[PDB]
Amino acid sequence: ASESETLNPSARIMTFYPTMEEFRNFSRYIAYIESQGAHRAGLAKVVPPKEWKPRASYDDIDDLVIPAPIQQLVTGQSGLFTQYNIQKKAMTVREFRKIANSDKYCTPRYSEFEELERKYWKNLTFNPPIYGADVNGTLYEKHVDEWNIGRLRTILDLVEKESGITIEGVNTPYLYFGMWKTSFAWHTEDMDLYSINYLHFGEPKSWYSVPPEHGKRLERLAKGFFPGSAQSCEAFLRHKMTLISPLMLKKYGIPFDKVTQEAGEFMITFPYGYHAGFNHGFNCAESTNFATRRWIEYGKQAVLCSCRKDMVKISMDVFVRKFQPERYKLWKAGKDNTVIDHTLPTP
Ligand SMILES: O=C(O)CCC(=O)C(=O)O
Ligand SMILES: [Fe+2]
Ligand SMILES: [Zn+2]
Repeated sequence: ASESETLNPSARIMTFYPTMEEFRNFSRYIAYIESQGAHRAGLAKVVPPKEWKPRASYDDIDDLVIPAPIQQLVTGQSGLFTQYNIQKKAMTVREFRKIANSDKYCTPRYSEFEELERKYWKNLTFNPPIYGADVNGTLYEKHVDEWNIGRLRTILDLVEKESGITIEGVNTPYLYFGMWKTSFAWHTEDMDLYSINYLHFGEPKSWYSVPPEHGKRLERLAKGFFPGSAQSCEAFLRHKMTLISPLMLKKYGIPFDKVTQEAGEFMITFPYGYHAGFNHGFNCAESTNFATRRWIEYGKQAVLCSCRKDMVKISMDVFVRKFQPERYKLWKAGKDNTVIDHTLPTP
């Protein structure tokens, strides 16, 4: 009954191994994994067919510039933290790996991941690392026509197509150079879109994910822990400064799953899927957001941050008009009360 329960309501993070055949059509494969219930978990992993490479070699990049490197200062205790960013000033990749590999900032010795995870939550407030994040650019070679983050050809393109508007990292690619203990705070994508992340090379990147079905519960918990922030902004978590350990989530009955991403692997986050994580050591990742028809409803109801007057806000008008014409008049009159079903796929 009700195909919904494909990912047997465990909303567990799933992993897929597509054939070069299925791997060719991006939009098609996303709809395919959703039919398998992958979206339930909010996060999913996709291993590319062995004979697939986005770039020949990553030897020719030490000269690449990281214009706005960031030092991450974390403050907090017993599972709850706030991350403050500090703009250092441009440096080259070559300069970055130096620091990343120095014993001052290199990965510690460990056996099992569970061990590396414990060390992360124990020392994240010590030795503020540097993260070469939000660097505009791609590392894909022009000919690569499979899963090219620079041109996925999803309907998110309608934004550019329609208004010429470009949003860095959103409808354009971003590169992330990290090192041990650099992390990304709990958050959903801008406008609750999907995101794709490819780990070009280096040490792993571990992820935590909360089923979108339970996203609202995570928010209530976060609100209770950071009441001051919750009042200064509707969606304070969008500030991407809040870190919450797996133990705190377990303690408060907030369902979640964890997964470690390795070089050459893709990660996909789904609409309203809250996620967070950290890098094991020196590595490089590329990402951008994308949309699907199933995303439209989420886009229409995404709660945006109010305080900051430079936050990402996309006009939904073109999507409702083109894919939901029968409801355009009603929506536009601010009286479309559609409820979202997080289990339902993109027919
Ligand atoms: O790599 C990071 O620090 C964040 C990546 C991310 O947020 C994403 O891929 O959606
Ligand atoms: Fe994200
Ligand atoms: Zn805000």
